[PDB]
Amino acid sequence: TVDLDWKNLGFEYHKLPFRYISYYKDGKWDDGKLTEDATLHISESSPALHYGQEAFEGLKAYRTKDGSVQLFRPNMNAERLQRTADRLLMPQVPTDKFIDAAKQVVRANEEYVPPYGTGATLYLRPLLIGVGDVIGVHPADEYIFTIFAMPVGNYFKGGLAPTNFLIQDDYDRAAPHGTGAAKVGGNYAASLLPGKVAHERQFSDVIYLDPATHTKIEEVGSANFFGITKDNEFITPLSPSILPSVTKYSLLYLAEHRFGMKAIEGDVCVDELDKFVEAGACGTAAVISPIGGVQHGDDFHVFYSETEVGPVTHKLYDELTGIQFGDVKAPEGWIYKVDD
Amino acid sequence: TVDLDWKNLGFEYHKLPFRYISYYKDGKWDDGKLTEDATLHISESSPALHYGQEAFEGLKAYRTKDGSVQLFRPNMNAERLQRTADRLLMPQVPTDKFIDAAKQVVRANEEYVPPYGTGATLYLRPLLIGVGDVIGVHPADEYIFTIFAMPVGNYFKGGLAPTNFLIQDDYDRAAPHGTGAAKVGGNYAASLLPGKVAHERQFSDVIYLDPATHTKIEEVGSANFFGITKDNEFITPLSPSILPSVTKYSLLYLAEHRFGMKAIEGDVCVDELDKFVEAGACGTAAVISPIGGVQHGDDFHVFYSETEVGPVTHKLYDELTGIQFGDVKAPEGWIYKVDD
Repeated sequence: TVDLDWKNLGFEYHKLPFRYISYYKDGKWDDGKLTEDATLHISESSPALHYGQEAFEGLKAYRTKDGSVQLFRPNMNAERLQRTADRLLMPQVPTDKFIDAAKQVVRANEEYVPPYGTGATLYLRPLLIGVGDVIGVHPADEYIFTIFAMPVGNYFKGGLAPTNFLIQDDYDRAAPHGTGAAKVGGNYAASLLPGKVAHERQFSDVIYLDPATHTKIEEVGSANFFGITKDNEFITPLSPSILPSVTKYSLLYLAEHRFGMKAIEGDVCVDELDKFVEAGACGTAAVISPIGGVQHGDDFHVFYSETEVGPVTHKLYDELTGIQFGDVKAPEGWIYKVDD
Repeated sequence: TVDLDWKNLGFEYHKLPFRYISYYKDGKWDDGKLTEDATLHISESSPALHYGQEAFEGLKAYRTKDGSVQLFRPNMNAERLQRTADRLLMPQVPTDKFIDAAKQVVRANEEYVPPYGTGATLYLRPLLIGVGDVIGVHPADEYIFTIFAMPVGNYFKGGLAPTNFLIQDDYDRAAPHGTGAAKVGGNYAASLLPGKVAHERQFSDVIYLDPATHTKIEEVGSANFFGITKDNEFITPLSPSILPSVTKYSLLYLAEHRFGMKAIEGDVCVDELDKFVEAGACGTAAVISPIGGVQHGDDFHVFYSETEVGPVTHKLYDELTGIQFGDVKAPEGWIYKVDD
């Protein structure tokens, strides 16, 4: 481990010594290599730049109590990137290629994986882009797959803390039959302006509703929503317009198999918020972001507290992060040791 | 003029000797320069690549009968790019900067502006992208504005010809409150898969309906729809989810001021297609693409003919292209001579 202000990293870009890069040409991926060049050199006519033919992932490497480093369910990120690629007519990066590449980046930059137990991690950003020359709208025939990395902070140093979110019905991050279930730049571009709107009213982010009818919750910025009912059920939105987070599936799994809770993907109506005794957002970067209150029109709805975080949220957070950092026994197949 | 197969260019990328490029840093655009480098060198963490923070324009330079070259309403492209930038939180490229840059590119590559009268033109592709380093979703603070060029063919060598289009209701190119009215890559990425679907059924492209209700026509691929009624009215869809083409406004204008037609932006219901004696798509690349028939569910609706093109479409096409190539007197303020 080098000497960085580990606890006070936030979540931002750092230029680390090595990234992985692989080129797709003539219907094939090359084997990939590590490069020291953090600048991409791509045609002015690259479809990633003109026609949004781009996708990314996000996953973390965690240092454990004995010093060894591990990935958490990177097979799930690979499969999500494959579905995202299909939607945008990009060639898939196979799961074994993806996971191997991720490991190569962690190993090559292992001294940047923060010490146990800062709660800090090495964040990996895989990126898949259409390059080469295309002027009429059409998929590329050349692609780049790259994974670069940066250390990121806990974000909950001081413990879990609630923040407030805004439902703002005159913005959609995705269409009903658009690219919402694909991790692509286009969805994020649409979120820039509503994000700014939320921020200027002192909310963390916007909670988006279903684009067809605007009556059901879709997601919290780029993260998934979950609610806990009085009968200790875990409920998260299910829509074909929603990005399915690895964190959400993991929480679904742990809620059931560790806590004996009914854990389902169902619709969550904005008119039934009192159904939930606790609520939060979940995702790789976020882990769990407890929701204090949600603003919708005139109304400000507080699930549990504006200052404290609920017991069930606490329990799920402790168990998920424990597994990720290796302090709690993992479900079968979830942990991928970086030196294996 | 150099020696290229002018009539048989299609619409595709060519690497010409010079492009314009200008960088935005510290809240300011530089003055711009011409460069011979057709490769962009941008951070692996550029928001254009991760968060779809990108926009483009398209406009043509036309050689006239005396050999001089001119642009057609590039002020309109500049203003559209400004609105597109606002939507994606990118700094605006001022109209005078935009038009001057376009002229510099035409002049620097003037020998690639096809001869009169091939019907071929020099296509300009301005591109505005967020670059520099950003990992959490957020606008860039560094931007590139570049304009590169390529000669493109008539596409209607053989005269205007109708093609068929498909309405396919399980895809949206944009959300009701998304980025549809902004010329950004995200909209085009969403169109890749439905485009492929259309093409494999031997249709030119998809006609998209309004994403909320799917009862009104939005646009024809990336081009605008227009219909002509039996009472010689020109009607084109108006939605806040539609990209407003310069060609559409120009056709609206000419229909009224040259042909004495009522010319309006109104809704066009998919259940009232018999309202139209002729229909087409309009845009910079397309000019006018006459629509033969439209497939919707079981039904194939032919407005005028599957093989011939209607008289009113012909008249509008002749007048618009005449103005663009300088053979017909222009409305005030439309033509921008490249050496002025």
